[PDB]
Amino acid sequence: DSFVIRGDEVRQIAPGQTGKIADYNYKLPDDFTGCVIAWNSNNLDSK
Amino acid sequence: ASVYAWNRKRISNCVADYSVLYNSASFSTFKCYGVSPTKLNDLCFTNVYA
Repeated sequence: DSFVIRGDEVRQIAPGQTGKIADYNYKLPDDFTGCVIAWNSNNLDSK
Repeated sequence: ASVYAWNRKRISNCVADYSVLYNSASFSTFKCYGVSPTKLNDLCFTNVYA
């Protein structure tokens, strides 16, 4: 699953976590098997 | 206040909309202990002290 986000919200992308992006538009299952991988993209995605 | 002389505000006889606090992106931490911040609207207290 590929998407861009504000660096503050990386914390919410986990099984059982909460807040607007996890509540609305990207929800993980509580029994998730997987990896969450993220990096700063201020050099690419900012203008 | 200064941490040597912190101020305590009693909160009582009122309705507490805790999601207005928890959703505020300005807060660098919101660590809760004997309660989870999502549950606070379902739950209530004799007093709260800030």
